[PDB]
Amino acid sequence: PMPADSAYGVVHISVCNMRDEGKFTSGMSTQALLGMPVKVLQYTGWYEIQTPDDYTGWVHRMVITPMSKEKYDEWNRAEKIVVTSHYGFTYEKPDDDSQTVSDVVAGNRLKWEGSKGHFYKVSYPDGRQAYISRHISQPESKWRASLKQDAESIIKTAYTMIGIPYLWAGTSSKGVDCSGLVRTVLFMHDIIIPRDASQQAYVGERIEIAPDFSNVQRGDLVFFGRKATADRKEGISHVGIYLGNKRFIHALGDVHISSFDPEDECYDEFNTGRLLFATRFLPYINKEKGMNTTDHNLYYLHH
Amino acid sequence: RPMPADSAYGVVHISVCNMRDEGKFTSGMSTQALLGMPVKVLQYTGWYEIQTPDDYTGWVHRMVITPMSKEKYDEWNRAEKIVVTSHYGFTYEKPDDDSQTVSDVVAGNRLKWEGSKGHFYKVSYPDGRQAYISRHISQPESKWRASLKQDAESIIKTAYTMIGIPYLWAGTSSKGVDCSGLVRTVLFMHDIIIPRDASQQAYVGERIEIAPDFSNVQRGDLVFFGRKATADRKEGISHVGIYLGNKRFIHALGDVHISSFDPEDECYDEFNTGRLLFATRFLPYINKEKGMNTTDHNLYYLHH
Ligand SMILES: [Cl-]
Ligand SMILES: [Cl-]
Ligand SMILES: [Cl-]
Ligand SMILES: [Cl-]
Repeated sequence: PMPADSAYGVVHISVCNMRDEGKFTSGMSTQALLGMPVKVLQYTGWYEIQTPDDYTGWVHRMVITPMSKEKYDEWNRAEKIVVTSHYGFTYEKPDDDSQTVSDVVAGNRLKWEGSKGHFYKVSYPDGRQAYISRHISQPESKWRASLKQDAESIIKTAYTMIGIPYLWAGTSSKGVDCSGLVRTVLFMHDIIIPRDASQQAYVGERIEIAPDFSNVQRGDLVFFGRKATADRKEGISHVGIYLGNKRFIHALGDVHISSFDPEDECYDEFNTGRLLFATRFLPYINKEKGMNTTDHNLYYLHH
Repeated sequence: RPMPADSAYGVVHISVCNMRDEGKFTSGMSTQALLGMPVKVLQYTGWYEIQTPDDYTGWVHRMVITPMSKEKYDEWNRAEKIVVTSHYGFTYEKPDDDSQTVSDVVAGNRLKWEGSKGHFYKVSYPDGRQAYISRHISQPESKWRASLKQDAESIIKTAYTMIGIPYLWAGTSSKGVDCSGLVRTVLFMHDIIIPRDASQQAYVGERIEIAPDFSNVQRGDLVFFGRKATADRKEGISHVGIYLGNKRFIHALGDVHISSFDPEDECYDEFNTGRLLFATRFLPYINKEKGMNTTDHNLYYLHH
């Protein structure tokens, strides 16, 4: 049903806000990043789009660049500059005292157009030209080659997000919700998993937590909610990343460390009482439906 | 009914908090408040209903504000602050930007000044966390107040540093702004507070009936858009921008960008030009009219 020239799109602002309906007065459901490819499902004045995690939501028409399959594939083939710092800006000139073009957040990706001084020349999906510092970003080839995707590397990135505010449906370094924290940290390591905590709970290996937590490893996810009964199936309401020694990092009010041990000052009584199970998912990236890297994700590739 | 004395007041203790229509995440965001900002606590249901220094009300989760007695609130407000002047940054556990971070910060954040070390200021949060913040992204409140420029040129200079920042409905920080939130974010970096909604900003300051050639509109005036008044219906305000002169204006729509009323300009905005209603001159009337003030003249920041 979508015309051929607008069946695809690329986000062209640092962070766009996908909503339940095509209006600002509807709840935000997730967020997409600068340079991210999307499928365009419908147009009503707003676009209904589908992100590479298969999540759907609505955005204002001015935040995405609609494209033909040919132009979309061309965008995806071009080597990117990947933003690696949480926050920064792009500039009109290779000088950070020059006029800015936009803010950027980690995970943003722009087309690499060249180099001048300490900057990379970049272009936006809409056609804007800018310069970005080599100290906050790096070429996609270089970045992919040095990428670490182990539990220790992912936990190191999670600690750089401590104190960042909680934001319902937040999916960027600007602000995150419980499942959005997991997604933001993983995207900085080129990984995509399902958006909702209820869907993250059923990917990877389910771990039945031992009373002393001896079978839970660093990098496992911990899930919270309503325990299953004979009459009702379990309900997932929250998620965190396990750090070992009965501690976990999560987003609640802000990103912070909590504990299942009442000796710890950061003991979280409410969530300890609602702990259901853990999941081991990092060994199964690109080995199970819904868990992949962007160079294995069909939204980023011709098909 | 008033709150218990120990929770009648509060201070935001995260960089940006998200105030909603109701005490639940599945209600729309209405505005945002910043780290160190004093608030009045109206009720508690598991969430707090709070009132910010622009008299706007909204709901926040209990974990993002520090509730206080009037005595502790006045003590927080009296303490000289470190004012964050850069759009984005972080605080650290040590006076070293390679050390563990405590939180992100945004411009307009204010923390209690606790000393100095190397290139850092020692600071404390309303909840009690201690950190270090670079002198290159922040400054002591006394020095900041003394060097502050609140003229149209200085305010436009700040607005240009926000170009390309995303639009966010109810966005009221450097992270993302709506049309009226852009005006408020830029003004707060100049110590100024005006009403939150575009429909309330439209009726403060002097109303300017725009001349066809825009010869009576000045840089720093606000431009308002919406539905023109008819004999049966009063005007409706739907959008706002900041006038830059030469028939150009800066506004938040999709992102922060410059648009023009002139069809000869590359950035001509046909839709918004057709719905332009009037302008307002408000910068001469700060602290001279209800709803427009500076934080050292705002009663939420002072004992009363
Ligand atoms: Cl929120
Ligand atoms: Cl829970
Ligand atoms: Cl929005
Ligand atoms: Cl309009």
